[PDB]
Amino acid sequence: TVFIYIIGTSLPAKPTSPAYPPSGWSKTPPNRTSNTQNIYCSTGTLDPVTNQLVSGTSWSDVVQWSGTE
Amino acid sequence: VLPPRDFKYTPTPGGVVGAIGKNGELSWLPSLTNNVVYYSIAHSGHVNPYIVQQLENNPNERMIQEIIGEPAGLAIFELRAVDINGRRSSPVTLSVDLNSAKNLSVVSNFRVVNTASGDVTEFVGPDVKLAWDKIPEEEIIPEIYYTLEIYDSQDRMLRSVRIEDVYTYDYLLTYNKADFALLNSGALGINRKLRFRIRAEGENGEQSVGWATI
Amino acid sequence: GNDIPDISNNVLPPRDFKYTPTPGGVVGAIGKNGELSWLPSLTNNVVYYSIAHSGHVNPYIVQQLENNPNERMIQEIIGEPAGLAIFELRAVDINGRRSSPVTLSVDLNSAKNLSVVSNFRVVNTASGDVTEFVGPDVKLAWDKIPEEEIIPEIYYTLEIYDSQDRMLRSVRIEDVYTYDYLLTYNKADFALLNSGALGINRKLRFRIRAEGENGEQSVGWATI
Amino acid sequence: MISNNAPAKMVLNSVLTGYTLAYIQHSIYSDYDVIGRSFWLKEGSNVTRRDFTGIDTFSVTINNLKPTT
Repeated sequence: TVFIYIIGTSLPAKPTSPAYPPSGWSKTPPNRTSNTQNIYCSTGTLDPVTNQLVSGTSWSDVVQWSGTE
Repeated sequence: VLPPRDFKYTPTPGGVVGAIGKNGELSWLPSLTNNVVYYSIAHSGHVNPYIVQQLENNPNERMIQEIIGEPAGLAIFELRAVDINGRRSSPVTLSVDLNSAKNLSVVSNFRVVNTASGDVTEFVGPDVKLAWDKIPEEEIIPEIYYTLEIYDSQDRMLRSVRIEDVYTYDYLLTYNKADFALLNSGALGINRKLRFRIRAEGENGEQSVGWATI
Repeated sequence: GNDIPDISNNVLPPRDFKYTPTPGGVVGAIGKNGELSWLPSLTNNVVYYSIAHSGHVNPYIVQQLENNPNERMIQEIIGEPAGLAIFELRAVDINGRRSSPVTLSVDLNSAKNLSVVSNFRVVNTASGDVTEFVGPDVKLAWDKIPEEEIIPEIYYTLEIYDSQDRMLRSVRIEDVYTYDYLLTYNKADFALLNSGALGINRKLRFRIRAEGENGEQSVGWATI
Repeated sequence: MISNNAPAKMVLNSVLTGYTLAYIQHSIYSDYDVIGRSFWLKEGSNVTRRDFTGIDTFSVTINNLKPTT
């Protein structure tokens, strides 16, 4: 899975909770105000049975979403 | 009072009076009735009519009055005279369109930052980023602003946004849906084909010529 | 040391500014010129509507107290001299903002008083996109012009253009309310004539206007 | 406003080769007016045109091809 998940003014810190919807973190690219920007994370492999990140393989480095990934 | 004659308006292509935009000029011939003291002209959209007193030499040479600073567009000029007893000529009308006070240079470039590399004229991101160069000869005019209009595939305007002191507009998806799809059809929707036109407008009747798009 | 930037939104001008003329035979001394219509501005908080006039310095004003989107409004003019006329309509905000001008110039004459062709639509337009027509050819239909009964004959003149403004397929049509621009009529006739080769043309523009059998034509051409 | 649109040029995702039959994976059409898909093979000396009715599937099977060509 790869989700784009912030209407953010500044670069955030990568999620720590291994849940496909992270801690209060959206699952789809939301709408933004002009000042804010979009940041995604190349989420590690997802486990459909548990619907969360498999043991290990934490979230990738958060990078501002420019155009398309 | 017999109405004044030759009430005609001749545009001035390049006009400046004290470093401000000058539109054309409007001229007329003095009324043949004697004792006329001044010729009053009524200008649409203006509280104060323009009054120019005649002169002892007017009986021969027609007088002229200049109009400066008005924006490009239609003007209705009404000319009538007076008598020392207050008697007034029948008004004389002249409905014409006026050029901009200072024809401004078109926008140098006008493009979308978020454009697909595979092909031109395709924005990939949800929000359209619109940018353009600062107009030249900006230092000549103190205060300037641009008017941007957005059109649909089937030619219905969506918003007219006035931008001042910034040359990088940030179109948003939330705008396009909420403020536009509903307002144009009353139902939730998204417009995929877009259209943009921008003009550079000064204040004292200064307007660019030819629009600008991408 | 510099102006602070700001973002401002203007007043959306009213749409469908259409001069609807009345061809009624009126006395010579005073002739009731037909009225004009313009759909209410989309943006709310519009209070009235100031239209400039050629013969009047002061502008006619119509006040929109209610809120009836998609519902037309009418302003009529009477007694104006016959001749060229230019109209400029602008919407006005409750706070005081004025909208962009909407211009429409129509020449006034008793015989020139004929309405534009109505219901000018492309029937075979694709479901998803109005600006797309699925069919191999273009089938075009339009409503019958009103007040065509009094006039013995009216033939609509249809102008066709391309991506560039090129005159082609000017058709003299009488008593027909539907025209089909066949593929053979499209590529065989004028694609070769203009481009100099068989290559087809895809982008198109259409323009129809009613014409008098003896009198002049309608107020204006009809939009696609 | 009215206009016509040519079908978007497709991309041949992949081709699997058989010494008599050819399997090709291609993108999907995106235009309403699309009626059919066509192909233009090249033997290297003579150009052969092949088209298949229907656009239901993303794959095609070109038959009657010269082996070792």
